[PDB]
Amino acid sequence: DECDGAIIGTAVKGHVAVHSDLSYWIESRYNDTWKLERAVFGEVKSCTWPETHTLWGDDVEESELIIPHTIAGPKSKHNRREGYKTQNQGPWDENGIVLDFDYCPGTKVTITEDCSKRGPSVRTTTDSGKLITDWCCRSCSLPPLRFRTENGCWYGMEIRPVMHDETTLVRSQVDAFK
Amino acid sequence: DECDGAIIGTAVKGHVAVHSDLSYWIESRYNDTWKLERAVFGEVKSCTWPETHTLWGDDVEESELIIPHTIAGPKSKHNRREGYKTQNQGPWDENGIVLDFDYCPGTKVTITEDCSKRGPSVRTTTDSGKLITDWCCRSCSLPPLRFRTENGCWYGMEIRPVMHDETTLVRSQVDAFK
Repeated sequence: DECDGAIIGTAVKGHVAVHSDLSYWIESRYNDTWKLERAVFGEVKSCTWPETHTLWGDDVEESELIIPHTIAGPKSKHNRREGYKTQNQGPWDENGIVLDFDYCPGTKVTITEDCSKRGPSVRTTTDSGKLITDWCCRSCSLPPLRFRTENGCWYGMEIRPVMHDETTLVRSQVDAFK
Repeated sequence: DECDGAIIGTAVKGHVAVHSDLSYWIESRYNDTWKLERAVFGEVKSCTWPETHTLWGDDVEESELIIPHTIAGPKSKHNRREGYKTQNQGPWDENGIVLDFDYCPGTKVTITEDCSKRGPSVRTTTDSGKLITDWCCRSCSLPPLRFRTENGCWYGMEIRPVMHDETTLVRSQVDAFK
């Protein structure tokens, strides 16, 4: 069950590339390497993005694909960022999501092996609304992988909160690999 | 110069409607009335949304159209919210914008005629990064018209900041009617 290809536009012109359809707009850009810049989502859908409308699809590790292939993430090397594996436990259950690489307001991220492994995405505001200001990751690149939803700012799976008192965490309840 | 219609999908099914193309996803919804809910933008473009792909286009005041018609805002009564006129001075010069109706984090809006008229959109963080916490509007509906861009949270033209000390304001430098 491929996503319908009649309604897909994919283009690269020099050093910007877009994979787009009626709900997704996925931009990658070349600085020194090619990398995923930002992605905008009307609504998340479960289908497979057709190879006919996929740039740079030779020899693709699906684990490297930031937007999971099960939710119409293109099976493209444009869909990558150094230091991040597929974000299957992002906050995908929301609507109107933006994915980019930038700090959540008020937060700070440190690259250090004194950090827990990948988990579900965590929102930057506690269950009662307090800001979690410090974050870490084992080997993720900066600036950090960011999701914005209507209700909050969330980090990629790699990036874990740093807490020193008892805190309730809001975490993505969904998995794109079910 | 109409936007290309080959690449447009517009549908309404019961009480949800979407106007969509390769960069825009515009959702309206019926609760008691029909109103614009949210809109997601890969990139802003200057063209006219064709009537062939426009619901509820009989007898339309272009001043009521939240997304200006000059930037491919559909000329549709779905593209409306009570208490708001067209947002021609929104922060349209950014990329990956989301428009919805919700409070900017940490802010509060009061409906009162002790308030200045419509102006350019104002970001909620001052030029040096301080949060402007209080806002007002003459006759706008709540929850308030919100833009989110990469860099900040912005309010609709109707909604003005409330300040009691000297402050530098970041304001949209663009006009969709040039």
